[PDB]
Amino acid sequence: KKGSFVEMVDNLRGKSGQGYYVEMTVGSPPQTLNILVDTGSSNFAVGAAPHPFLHRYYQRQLSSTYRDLRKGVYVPYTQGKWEGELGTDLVSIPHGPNVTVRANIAAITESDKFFINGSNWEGILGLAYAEIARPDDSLEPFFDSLVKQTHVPNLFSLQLCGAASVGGSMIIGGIDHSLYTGSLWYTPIRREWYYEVIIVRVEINGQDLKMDCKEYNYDKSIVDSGTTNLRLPKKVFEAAVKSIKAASSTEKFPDGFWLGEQLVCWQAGTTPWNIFPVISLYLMGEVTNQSFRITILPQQYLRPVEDDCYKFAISQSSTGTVMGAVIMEGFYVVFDRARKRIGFAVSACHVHDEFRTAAVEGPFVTLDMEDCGYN
Ligand SMILES: CO[C@H](C)C(=O)N[C@@H](Cc1cccc(-c2nccs2)c1)[C@H](O)CN[C@H]1CC2(CCC2)Oc2ncc(CC(C)(C)C)cc21
Repeated sequence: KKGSFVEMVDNLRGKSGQGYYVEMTVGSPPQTLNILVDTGSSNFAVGAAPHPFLHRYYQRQLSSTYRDLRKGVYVPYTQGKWEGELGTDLVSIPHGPNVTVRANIAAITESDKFFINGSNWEGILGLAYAEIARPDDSLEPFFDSLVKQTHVPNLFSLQLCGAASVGGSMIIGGIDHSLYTGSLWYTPIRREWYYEVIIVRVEINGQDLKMDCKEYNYDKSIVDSGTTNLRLPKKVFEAAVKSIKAASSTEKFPDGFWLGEQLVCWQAGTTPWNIFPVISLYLMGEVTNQSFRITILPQQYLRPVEDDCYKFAISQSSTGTVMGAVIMEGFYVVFDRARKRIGFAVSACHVHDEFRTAAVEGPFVTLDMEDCGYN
């Protein structure tokens, strides 16, 4: 094992809609577990007690390197939650860098709507910053430990691929140039808590929504591999849905389809992709008055579920914009913590369309970009 980037290519798996996971080991001797990759939280936590949905769990008693921190912890996500006991142990990523680190681990003893029946993961790796860690920001997140204890550079990249089985790559400590095409375009990380960014403009089929750009970032915009959907603030959501409805009005949809509560189905291979618009999100750039855009295909926001059946993967939010897994899919996303920026490029595993392509394009000029941030 060398820790070379090729060794990390294709190291992610998942079941559709159930999250992307990476293989990790905890303890001595090493206990193998599959771990959800979550850029939207900052705690490393594993099942540590039997649960109807867990096929295996962390057995602290069998680890000679386990150290109790004698402190309890709970984490409330949007719907799911867990509580457990804090400890430290030795952690490796088999298809990752050739290193072992001692990291904080929350041993989950009780949970509510957290684990998923048949997901094949037993834990969560929160890759965001200490500021949002529980119980508080003194609990050092895994990636901070990794960088502090080793020579692994302070960055990682994610290539989330489509299809049902899903796959992808987490390149730890760098950028693998075989995984994307064209140029990487970078947006600043506004604040190190969530991976917070600033959207400066939104277009749907080349037509500007013409909203006050503050609305796009009310009350924040984040990049979150642990959230499935594109989530949009109420006002933006309504404008977007009105526009997508009108673009696709030649077709008949249930009312609860647009709410994400119903499926729409078409005769296998007759999905009318052309009637659903592309969405362009413009992100603040690296230089003065400069931005770039990422363009989202309808194949990203109509999520296939088991004729071809789809859920609407844009949902209303009262907690800000979330660029979830459906947005990240078909892009190569670089979380360059070292230079406080997030990079985007067209992925090698790009989502196909007959006549359109997901794109990352620039430079664009955009005045008063700082006004777009919510305060
Ligand atoms: C299900 O997705 C919902 C939106 C979700 O809560 N996902 C989790 C991670 C997680 C946890 C459990 C299961 C999953 C998945 N299920 C299916 C696929 S992934 C994912 C993800 O961490 C959410 N990130 C933000 C997403 C937001 C919305 C804006 C911030 O809400 C959150 N609220 C609380 C937390 C936990 C904190 C950091 C406060 C301790 C985080 C977040």
